[PDB]
Amino acid sequence: NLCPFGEVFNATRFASVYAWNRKRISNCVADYSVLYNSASFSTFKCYGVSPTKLNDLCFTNVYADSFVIRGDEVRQIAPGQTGKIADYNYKLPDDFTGCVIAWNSNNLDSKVGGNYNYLYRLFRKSNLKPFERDISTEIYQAGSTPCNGVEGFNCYFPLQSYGFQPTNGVGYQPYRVVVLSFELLHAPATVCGPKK
Amino acid sequence: EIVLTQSPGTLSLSPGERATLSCRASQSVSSSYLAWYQQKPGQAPRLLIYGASSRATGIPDRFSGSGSGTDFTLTISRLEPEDFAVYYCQQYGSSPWTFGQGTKVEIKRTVAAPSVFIFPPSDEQLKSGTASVVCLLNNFYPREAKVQWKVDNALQSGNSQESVTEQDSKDSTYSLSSTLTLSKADYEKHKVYACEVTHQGLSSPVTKSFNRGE
Amino acid sequence: DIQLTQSPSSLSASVGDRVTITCQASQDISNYLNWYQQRPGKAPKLLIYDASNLETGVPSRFSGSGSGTDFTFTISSLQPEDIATYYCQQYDNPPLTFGGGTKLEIKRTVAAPSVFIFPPSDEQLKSGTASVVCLLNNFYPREAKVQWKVDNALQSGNSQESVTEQDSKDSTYSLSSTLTLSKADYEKHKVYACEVTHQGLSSPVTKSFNRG
Amino acid sequence: QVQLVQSGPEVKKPGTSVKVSCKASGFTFTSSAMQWVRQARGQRLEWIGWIVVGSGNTNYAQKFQERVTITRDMSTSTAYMELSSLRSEDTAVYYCAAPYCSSTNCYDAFDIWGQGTMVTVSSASTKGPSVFPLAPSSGTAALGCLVKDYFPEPVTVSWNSGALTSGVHTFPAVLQSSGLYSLSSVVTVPSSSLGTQTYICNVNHKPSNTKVDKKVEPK
Amino acid sequence: QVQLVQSGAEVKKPGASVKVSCKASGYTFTSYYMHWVRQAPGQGLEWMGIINSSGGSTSYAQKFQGRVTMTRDTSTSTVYMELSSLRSEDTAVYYCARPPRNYYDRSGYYQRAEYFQHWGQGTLVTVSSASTKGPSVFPLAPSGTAALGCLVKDYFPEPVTVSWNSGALTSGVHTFPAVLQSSGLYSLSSVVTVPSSSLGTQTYICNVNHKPSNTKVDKRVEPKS
Ligand SMILES: *[C@@H]1O[C@H](CO)[C@@H](O)[C@H](O)[C@H]1NC(C)=O
Repeated sequence: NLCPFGEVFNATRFASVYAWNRKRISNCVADYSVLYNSASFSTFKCYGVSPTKLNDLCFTNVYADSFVIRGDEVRQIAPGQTGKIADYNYKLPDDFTGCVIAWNSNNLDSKVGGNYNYLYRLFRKSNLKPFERDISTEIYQAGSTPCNGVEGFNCYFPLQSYGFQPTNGVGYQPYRVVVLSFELLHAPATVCGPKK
Repeated sequence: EIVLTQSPGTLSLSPGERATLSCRASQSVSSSYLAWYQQKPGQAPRLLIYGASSRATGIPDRFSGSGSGTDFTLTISRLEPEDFAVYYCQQYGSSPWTFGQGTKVEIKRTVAAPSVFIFPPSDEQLKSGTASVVCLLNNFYPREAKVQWKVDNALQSGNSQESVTEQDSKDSTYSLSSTLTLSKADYEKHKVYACEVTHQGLSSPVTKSFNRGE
Repeated sequence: DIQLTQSPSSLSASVGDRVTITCQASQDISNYLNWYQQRPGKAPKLLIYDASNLETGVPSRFSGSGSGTDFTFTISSLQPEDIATYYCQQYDNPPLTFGGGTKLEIKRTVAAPSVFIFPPSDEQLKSGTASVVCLLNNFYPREAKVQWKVDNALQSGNSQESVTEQDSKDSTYSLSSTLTLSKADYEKHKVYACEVTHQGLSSPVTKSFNRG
Repeated sequence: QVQLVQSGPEVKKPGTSVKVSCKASGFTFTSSAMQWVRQARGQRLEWIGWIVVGSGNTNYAQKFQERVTITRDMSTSTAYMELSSLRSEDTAVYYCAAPYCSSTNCYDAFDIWGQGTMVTVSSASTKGPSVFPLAPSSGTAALGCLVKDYFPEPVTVSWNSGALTSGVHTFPAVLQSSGLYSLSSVVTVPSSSLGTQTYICNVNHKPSNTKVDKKVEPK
Repeated sequence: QVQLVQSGAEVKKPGASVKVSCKASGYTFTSYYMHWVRQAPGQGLEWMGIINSSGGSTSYAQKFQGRVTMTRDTSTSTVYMELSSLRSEDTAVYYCARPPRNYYDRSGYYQRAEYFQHWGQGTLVTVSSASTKGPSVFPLAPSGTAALGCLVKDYFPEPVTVSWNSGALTSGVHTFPAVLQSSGLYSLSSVVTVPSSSLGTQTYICNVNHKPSNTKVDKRVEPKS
């Protein structure tokens, strides 16, 4: 009963960031060595835990959230950050305990004519709470006049596509991101490293 | 398109009266997407009313808006001489965001006689081989004036150009400048240059003249 | 401690040009060097962290580079609102230290000042002091000469000047000169004038009033 | 200070393109939108089209649809309007406008307007103005300046660098048969100030980059 | 939505002590370190020290060791910096600054991230024997474009704040830096240019706030008659 991390990391397609995917991992033995012993990752930052200790630790549940963003947006997947992604698409808590892992996926998610399957939320009335997911497509009301589901002056569609192309600067290229959350509740631990 | 028709084309009223401007649409337009702008001469449009009844920030209470459907009304209650302008209605709820043709609000005034001045060409312009003689009619109402150039008591035609300013924002008068252009040779052949002004505020036409070289 | 030497201390350049300022550390500080922009009277705002990473929300015209001892900070297209003082800061080793700063100014076209003069208020006259105020509005360059004249007598020693920082929009300055007298001395004279000499004026401009 | 500031006047040969800029200050540019309007001389306002700042989506009137491109550059908070295939009917003043926007809300109308940009399309070249004094004669007198033989519009005329504004009349320019423009700016002053007060007219023609300060003396 | 709001400007006698507060809102207070940075007027930035908002551990710069105490109260989400034995060199604007969290990289190494993404508005602390004095506000009456203003005179210490029409008027407003008069009292002027036509229609009032003396003055300025 090993935890299925390869399903998350090696999935053929990833979610739009506004509709980020979440895999809930319970009741299993987790071998994180396949992660921290790999050299394919361009971002690997853990908060509240060192990755080299993960095989010796136990948690109530583990969460793996996955999505695609721009490379120059990966810095927003961190506690306390702001920006379009952190404010409107995927927000981490200040007291986050977990890892943020990102790799360049230009070879997979870019198209010469643009990949318009990947979207992000551009307009929102307020910032997202931590771990909140909003997939609504209501017309954004920029003013005080109700929009009645119609685009116009101060009435804007809230989603926008990345349109990923094989650009020359890596900061514009698409990056796949997995965020691992390690949950500790007042309950028996169900996800444990092989050493425990 | 949505055609916005304003009424009337021009509007002459004395200060203190109430001006009523109408904007009519070829089809219905939402009230919260119709606006009134005031444009003064040499100036950008300025938002007067929005949402057909809301006053923009800093807009005086004498400006009011109302209406619905295919008819909207802008009212200036305590009309003031500084309110001479062109007033435009714009709909911005359906593309294209059409404008009305505008309504010209002008101020009525007591008849005023122009002050007439004559300026001979300068020596600096003389050295260039062209002479310009300028006749100035200052602060007169109504606009209709007549300026005739006479050179050695000979009426000129086809060599002068007039220019009229807009109605003043304070005294609601007009000003006119007439330039007579001649060559150096033609200018130096003659002696007395005069401009004769005929206007309602003058009992008889007033001639202002100078003698070249004096 | 690690000392951060910034260069140049100050500089000026026109809108659109490229600006490159430098920061040198006494020892090796890897890439743990940050760049802040401090607009006049406000708190420093982070623009670049770890010597090359653009802080979220910062326009792309800013960039930085370095690792070790020498670091550079660059503005590509100079913009009116870039008027500020720029500081580098290391955190490779405690205590954290900042650079001396680099004040960036914007060159623009010469603009003449608008000169206004203000007699003392009657309310202040009750207190037994008179302040005459001369205001120069929206001029460039910064240098200007304000001369107080009382009944045509040139005054020195009894006035003070105050200049605004460069405006973030039009890149101009403003200046105020205050001439302070006792009420007794103020009533003794009639003509109070301030005379302004500036690059944007062909001849000096005088604004005056009579005490009556 | 909430403002929209446009670029200076432009002269373009027929068939070329013009790009007018509009820089925003004092409000949340990222939440706003910008509409572009054109006004012909002594004519009505003509809507050109608008852009949403955050997305860059544009909407143009059918007449300008094939010829105008509206963009924005958020690193400088500046929107742009480019008009191509310039014909003489494009000679006009071009305005940008935007609603004021905070971090949360936007104004429900176009309440911020730019000063406008005068664009002249013609085959004629750019000619600087010649300035001549209209000297006062020898209880109120009148003096002025004549700004002659320049192209194209506009020119700006002030008196004493803006200190003198009462009694001034800067007449609208007239087009001479030579194809150049002529204008007169006069002002009336009391008859006791000719021998004491000095009067200087300050004329600027941006298209030719010519600034002139001419003193007017009584002969 | 992170907010750091610091206590008001104060004057303190030499040899005394000052306690500056910094109230944090919009985030989980105990998740971040808080640093203190000071700026002497017209000088550069100086780091004072760091406090762990969770457990209250501190580390101070050498030149302030033995003289500065950093505390935190998690109940009110507030951080305090206390500086004792104040000298003239301690006259400065004091800032609380917040960097992001530290993290571990793939190799298990602890990585620090001490770049300050958030700042308080700062607190001016003036070290002087002079007593606090509230200002007097006098009108600078007006005359195209006209100009009017308010003269804020004979106050101590800095600063004062001047708004116009309760914040409604911002365009064309210039509030000049104060000047230290020969009497040891500060003085500044706030001016604004307006259209001339507006002189007879719009009312102009300047709002002056000298917090260190609890002085609030609203002064209407009208053309002289
Ligand atoms: C994903 O696939 C690669 C190549 O087959 C493999 O090396 C890697 O271990 C896989 N990742 C996981 C988490 O199983």
